Amino acid sequence: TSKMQKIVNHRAFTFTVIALILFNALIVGIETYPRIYADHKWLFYRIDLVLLWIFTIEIAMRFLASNPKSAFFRSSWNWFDFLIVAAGHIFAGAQFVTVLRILRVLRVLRAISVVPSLRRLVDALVMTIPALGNILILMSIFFYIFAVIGTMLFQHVSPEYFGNLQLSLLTLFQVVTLESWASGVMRPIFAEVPWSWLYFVSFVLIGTFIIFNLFIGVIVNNVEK
Amino acid sequence: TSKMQKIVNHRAFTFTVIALILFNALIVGIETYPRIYADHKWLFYRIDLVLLWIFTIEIAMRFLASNPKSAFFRSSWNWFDFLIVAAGHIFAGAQFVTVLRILRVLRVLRAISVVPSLRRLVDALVMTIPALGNILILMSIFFYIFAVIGTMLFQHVSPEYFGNLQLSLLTLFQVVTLESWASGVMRPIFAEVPWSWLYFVSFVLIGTFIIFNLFIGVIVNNVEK
Amino acid sequence: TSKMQKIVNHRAFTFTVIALILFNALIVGIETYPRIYADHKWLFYRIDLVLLWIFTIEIAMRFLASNPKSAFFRSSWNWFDFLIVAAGHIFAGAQFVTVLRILRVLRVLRAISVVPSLRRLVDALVMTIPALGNILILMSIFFYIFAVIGTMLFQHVSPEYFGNLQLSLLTLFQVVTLESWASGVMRPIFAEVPWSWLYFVSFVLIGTFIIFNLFIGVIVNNVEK
Amino acid sequence: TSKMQKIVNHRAFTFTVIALILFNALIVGIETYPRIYADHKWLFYRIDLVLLWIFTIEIAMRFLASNPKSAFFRSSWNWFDFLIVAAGHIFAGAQFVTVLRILRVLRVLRAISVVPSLRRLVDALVMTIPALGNILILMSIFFYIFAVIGTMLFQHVSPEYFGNLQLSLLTLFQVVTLESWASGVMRPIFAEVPWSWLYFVSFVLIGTFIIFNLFIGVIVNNVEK
Ligand SMILES: CCCCCCCC/C=C/CCCCCCCC(=O)O[C@@H](COC(=O)CCCCCCCCCCCCCCC)COP(=O)([O-])OCC[N+](C)(C)C
Ligand SMILES: CCCCCCCC/C=C/CCCCCCCC(=O)O[C@@H](COC(=O)CCCCCCCCCCCCCCC)COP(=O)([O-])OCC[N+](C)(C)C
Ligand SMILES: CCCCCCCC/C=C/CCCCCCCC(=O)O[C@@H](COC(=O)CCCCCCCCCCCCCCC)COP(=O)([O-])OCC[N+](C)(C)C
Ligand SMILES: CCCCCCCC/C=C/CCCCCCCC(=O)O[C@@H](COC(=O)CCCCCCCCCCCCCCC)COP(=O)([O-])OCC[N+](C)(C)C
Ligand SMILES: CCCCCCCC/C=C\CCCCCCCC(=O)O[C@@H](COC(=O)CCCCCCCCCCCCCCC)COP(=O)([O-])OCC[N+](C)(C)C
Ligand SMILES: CCCCCCCC/C=C\CCCCCCCC(=O)O[C@@H](COC(=O)CCCCCCCCCCCCCCC)COP(=O)([O-])OCC[N+](C)(C)C
Ligand SMILES: CCCCCCCC/C=C\CCCCCCCC(=O)O[C@@H](COC(=O)CCCCCCCCCCCCCCC)COP(=O)([O-])OCC[N+](C)(C)C
Ligand SMILES: CCCCCCCC/C=C\CCCCCCCC(=O)O[C@@H](COC(=O)CCCCCCCCCCCCCCC)COP(=O)([O-])OCC[N+](C)(C)C
Repeated sequence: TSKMQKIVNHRAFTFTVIALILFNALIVGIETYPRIYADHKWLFYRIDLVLLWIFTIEIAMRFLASNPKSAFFRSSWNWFDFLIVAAGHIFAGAQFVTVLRILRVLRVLRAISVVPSLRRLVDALVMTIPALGNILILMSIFFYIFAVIGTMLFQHVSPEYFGNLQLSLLTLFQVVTLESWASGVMRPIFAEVPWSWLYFVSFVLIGTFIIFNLFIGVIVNNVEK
Repeated sequence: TSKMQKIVNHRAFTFTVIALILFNALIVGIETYPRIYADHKWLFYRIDLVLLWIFTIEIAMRFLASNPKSAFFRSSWNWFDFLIVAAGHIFAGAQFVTVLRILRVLRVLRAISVVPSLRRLVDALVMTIPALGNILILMSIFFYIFAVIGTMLFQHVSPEYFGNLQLSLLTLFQVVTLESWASGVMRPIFAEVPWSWLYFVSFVLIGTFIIFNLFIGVIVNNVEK
Repeated sequence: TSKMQKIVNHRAFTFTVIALILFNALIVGIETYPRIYADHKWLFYRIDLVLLWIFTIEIAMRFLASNPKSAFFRSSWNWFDFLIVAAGHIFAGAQFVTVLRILRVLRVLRAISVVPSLRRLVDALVMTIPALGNILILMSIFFYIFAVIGTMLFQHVSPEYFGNLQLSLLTLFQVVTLESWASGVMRPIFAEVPWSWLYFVSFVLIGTFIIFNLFIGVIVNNVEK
Repeated sequence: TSKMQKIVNHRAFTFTVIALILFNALIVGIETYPRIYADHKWLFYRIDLVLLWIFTIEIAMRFLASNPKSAFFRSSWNWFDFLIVAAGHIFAGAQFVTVLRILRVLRVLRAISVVPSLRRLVDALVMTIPALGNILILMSIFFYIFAVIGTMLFQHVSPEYFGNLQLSLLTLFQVVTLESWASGVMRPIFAEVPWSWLYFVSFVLIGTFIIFNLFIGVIVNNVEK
C-alpha cells in the first residue's frame, strides 16, 4: 500500500516555485549595493536560510514523487537541480565563505528548468551541438596552430599580447571576433617586424571562413529536418 | 439620413498628407542650426501652429469618416496617430516647453502609417516578434545572471564600467555587440585579477550563441510559412 | 548593300580588350609611387594617349557593329562604356586637370562589362535591389528621425560628433556598423547627460533590427525563386 | 609473386599515427617557454629525430602499400603529407636553421588528413570555393579600384595608413572588417580634407554589399544541392 504518490502530482506548485525564483533574483540583486547591504544585513540573513529551506524541501518532494526507485538521476535537469541546491548546503560553512554568494546568484538559473517552453527550447538549443560538433574540432586545430606559431615569433616584440602560449590564446581569441585587430594587436607589432601581416591577414581570413561555415552548416541541417 | 459618410472616401488625400509630412520634416530639419533658427524664429512660429492645425482636422476627418460608432480605437495605427497629434496640443503649453520640440520631430514618423507598402511591411516586421518571443526570455535570464555576477566581483577594480547593477548592465550590453571588449573592458581588469577572463571569454561565447540562434530561429520559421 | 556588318562579329577581340584593361591597371598602379613617376613621366605620356586611342576606336567599332539605328544607347553597359571613354576625351584639357587621373584609374572598372560571367553576376546582383527596395525606405525614415533628434540634444555637449545635421549623420552611420559606439561616441556624452543612453541603446537595437530583416528578406525571396 | 601488399592494410595503425600527432603537439607546445626549453634542450634533441624517424617510415609504408605504380601522387592529401615530411629532412641542416621550428609546429596539421570525418569535412569545405569563385573576382576588382584611388589622394595627409599601394591595401582590408574605420582611419583624414568621407562611406557600403552576397550565394547553392 502506498497512499503517498497518488495525488502527489501538482499544478499550481510551479507558480509557487517561479514566484520563489523571481523573489530570489530580486533579493540577490539588492545585495549588490554596499550601503544598503550593510544596513539591511541583519534582515537578509534570516532570508537566505529561509529561501534555502524553501528549496531543499521542494526538491525532496520531487525526489519522493516520481518513482524514487527509477531513473531520477539518470535523467537530466534533476541532477542539475540537486547539484545546485545541495551545493547550497555543502558550501554553507565552507572555508571559502564567499563562493556561497556567487552560487546564491547562480541559483536563479534554474528558472529555465522549472517552466515549460524554456526547458524544451534549451534542450533543442543544446542538442544541436553534435551537428556542428565536427567543425569545432577544425576550429580547434587551426586555432592551436596559430596560437603556437605566434608565440615563438612575437615573444620579444610585444610581451603584453603574445607573452606565452596560454596568454597568446586570449589574443588569438580577440582577433577572431574582429575586435581591435588592427589598432592594438597588429599595427604595433607590424611596425617592428615587416612580414608579420601574413600572420594576421591569414588568420582573420582562414579563421572567419570557419566561423562562416559554422553558420552555414548549422543553418542547412537545422532547416532540412 | 446620413449624407456625410457617403463620398467621404478620398484618394488624392494621401498625397496631401504625405506632402505635409515631408514639408514638416524639411521644416524641422532646418530648425537644428542655431544662427538660422534665431533669425527666422518669427517666421517659424506661425508655421508650427499652421502645421498642427492642418493635422488635427485631417485626423478628425478619419474619426468621423469610418463608422465612429465602431472599432476606431480598437484598431491600431489610429490610436497611435491620435496619441501623437493630441500630445501635440496637450504639451503646447506644458511646463516642459521643450519636449514639444522632440515630439514635433517625432511627428514625421507617421509617414509609415499613411502610405501603403510601409504599413504592411512594419506590420509583418513587428508581428514576427512572438516567433522569437521565447529566446528573448533566455537572453534576458543569461543576461541578468552575468550582470549581477560581475558587479559583485569587479566593483572595486573598475568603478567606471562595473560600478553598479544598473551601470553594469550597460557594459554587458557593450560586450555583446563585440565593441572594444578587449581594449577598454577586459584588459585593464584582467591586469588586476588573474582569473577574470573566464567571465568575459564565457560571456562573448554563451552570449553570441544565443544571438546566433536568434538568427537561425527567425530564419527557419520565416521561411517555412 | 552593306558589306560592313556581315563578318564584323569577333571572338578573340575580347582577349585584346581584357589584355588592354589589365595593362592599363598595371600602368596606373605604377603611377602611384612618386620617385618612379617623376623619372618615368616622359615615358608615361605617350602611353595615356596611346591607351586612350586604343579604347575609343574599339568602342566606335561596337557603335557601328550592332545596328546603329537601334537601341545602342537604350541598352545599358554601353551608355556606361561610352560615358567613361568620352569623359576621357572631354576632361583631357579640363581646368581640373587632375580628375583625369582618377578617371584614368576608374577606367579599369569596365572589366566587369567586357567579360561574361561578370556582366551576368553584377546584373543579377543589382537587379536584386528592388526586392529589398522597401526596407531601405524604413532604414531611411528611422535614420533621419534619430539623426535630427540627436543633433538638437547633444549640440553643445560634443561638437565633434554631433555638431550639425549633416555632421551628425556620419556619426549615426558609424554607430550602426557597431564601430566604437561605446569608446568614442557614447561614453563621453553619457558622462555629461545621464539619461542619454536611452538614445544609443535604442538605436543600436532598432537599427540593427532592420539591418537584420534586410538580411532575412533578401535571403527568403532570393531562395524562393 | 608479391606477398608484400596482401595484408599490408591496417586498422589500429591510425591510432598509432594520431597518438604520435598528439604527442608531437604536446612536445612542441612545451618548446615555447624559454626557461623550460634551455634546461630540457638536451632531452628534446633525441625526440625531434625520433619523431621525424617515426613519421618518414610510416609514410614510406603508404608509398609501398597502395599500388606504387599508380596515382599515389596524382591524388591529393598524399602529396601534401610527403611535402611536409620531406621538407622535414630537407631543411634539417638548412642555412635557415629556424624555419625547421615553424615547420615542426606545422607538422601537427596533418591530423586532418589521417582521421576520417575531418578529411571529408575539409574536402567539402574547400570544394565549395569554385561556387563562390566568381564573386571573389568582383571583390578583387572593386578592391583594387579603391586601393589605388585612395593612395593617390591621401598620400601626404596620413603616410601611416595610406603610404603606398601595398601599404594602402592593408588599410582597405582593415576597413572592410569594420574595425576602427572611424576612430583611426577616417576621422583624422576627414579632419583635413572635407569631402573625403565619400570614399569611406562608399567603401563600407559597396564593400559590405559584396561580403553580403558572398554569404547569400554560398547559402543558396549549398542548400539547393
Ligand atoms: C584531435 C587532435 C586535437 C589537437 C588539440 C591539441 C591539444 C594538445 C594539448 C597540448 C597541451 C598544451 C601544452 C602546454 C603545457 C605547458 C605546461 C607548463 O609548462 O606549464 C607552465 C605554466 O603555464 C601553464 O601551465 C599554462 C597552462 C596551459 C594553457 C593552455 C594549454 C593547453 C591549451 C591548448 C589549446 C587547446 C584548444 C584551444 C582552443 C579551444 C609551467 O612553466 P612556468 O609557467 O614557467 O612555471 C614554472 C615551470 N616549471 C613547472 C617547470 C617550474
Ligand atoms: C522569468 C523570470 C525573469 C527573470 C528576470 C529577472 C528580473 C528581476 C528584477 C529585479 C529587479 C532588480 C533589482 C534592483 C532594485 C534596486 C533598488 C534600489 O536600491 O535602487 C537604488 C538606486 O538605483 C536604481 O534604482 C537602479 C535602477 C534599477 C536598474 C535595473 C534594475 C532591473 C534591471 C534588471 C535587468 C532585467 C532584464 C535586463 C535585460 C533586458 C537605490 O540605492 P541608491 O542608488 O544607493 O540610493 C539610495 C538608496 N536608498 C533608496 C535606500 C536610500
Ligand atoms: C517618404 C519620406 C522620406 C523622408 C526622408 C526625409 C528627407 C527630407 C529632407 C530634408 C532636407 C534636409 C534639411 C537640411 C537643409 C539645410 C539647409 C541649410 O541651411 O544648409 C546649411 C549648410 O549646411 C548644409 O547645407 C548641409 C547639407 C545637408 C546635409 C544633409 C541634408 C539632407 C540629409 C537627410 C538624410 C536623408 C536620408 C539619410 C539616410 C540615407 C546652411 O547654413 P550654414 O551652414 O550655417 O551656412 C550659412 C546659412 N545661410 C545659407 C543661411 C547663410
Ligand atoms: C580580371 C582582371 C583582374 C584585375 C586585377 C588587377 C591586378 C593587376 C596587378 C597589378 C600589379 C600592381 C602594380 C604594382 C607594381 C609596383 C612595382 C614596384 O615599383 O615595386 C616598388 C616596391 O614596392 C612593391 O613592389 C610593392 C609590391 C606590390 C604590392 C601589391 C601589388 C599588387 C597588388 C594588387 C592587388 C590585387 C588583388 C588585391 C586583393 C586580393 C619599387 O619601388 P620602390 O619601393 O620605390 O623601390 C625602388 C624602385 N625601383 C625598383 C625602381 C628602384
Ligand atoms: C570556457 C572558456 C574556455 C573555452 C575552452 C578553451 C580551451 C582551454 C583553454 C584554456 C584553458 C587553460 C587556461 C588556464 C589558465 C591558467 C593560467 C592563467 O591564469 O591564465 C592566464 C592567461 O589566460 C588564458 O590563457 C585564457 C585561456 C583562453 C582559452 C580559450 C581562448 C578562447 C577560446 C575560443 C574557442 C572558440 C572556438 C571553439 C572552441 C571553444 C592568466 O593568468 P596568468 O597566466 O598569470 O597571466 C598573467 C596574469 N597577469 C597578466 C594578470 C599578471
Ligand atoms: C529600450 C532600452 C532598454 C531595453 C530594455 C532593458 C530592460 C531595462 C533595463 C534598464 C532600465 C532601468 C534603468 C534605469 C536607469 C535609472 C538610473 C540611470 O540614470 O541609469 C544609469 C545607468 O544607465 C543604465 O543602467 C542603462 C540601462 C541599460 C538596460 C538595457 C541594457 C541593454 C539591454 C540589451 C537587451 C538585449 C537582449 C534583449 C532584451 C532587450 C545612468 O545614470 P546613473 O545611474 O546616474 O549613472 C551615473 C551617471 N553618470 C555616470 C553620468 C554620473
Ligand atoms: C553614397 C554615399 C551617401 C549615401 C546616401 C546618403 C544620403 C545623402 C546624405 C548626405 C549627403 C549630403 C551631404 C553633403 C555634404 C556637404 C557638406 C560637407 O562637406 O559634409 C560634411 C559632413 O559630411 C557628411 O555629412 C556625410 C554625409 C553622410 C550621409 C550618409 C551617411 C551614411 C548613410 C547610411 C545609409 C545606410 C542606409 C541606407 C541608405 C543609404 C563634411 O564637411 P563640413 O560640412 O565642412 O564639416 C566640417 C568639415 N571639417 C570638419 C573637416 C572642417
Ligand atoms: C594570403 C594573404 C594575402 C591574400 C591575397 C592578397 C593578394 C596579394 C596582396 C598582397 C601581396 C603583395 C604584398 C607583398 C609585400 C611586400 C612588401 C611588404 O613588406 O609589405 C608591406 C605592406 O604589407 C602589405 O602590403 C600587405 C598586403 C595585403 C594584401 C591583402 C590585403 C587583404 C586582402 C583581402 C582579400 C579579401 C577579398 C578576397 C581576396 C583574397 C610591409 O612592409 P613594407 O612594404 O616595408 O612597409 C613598411 C614596413 N614598416 C612599416 C614595418 C617599416
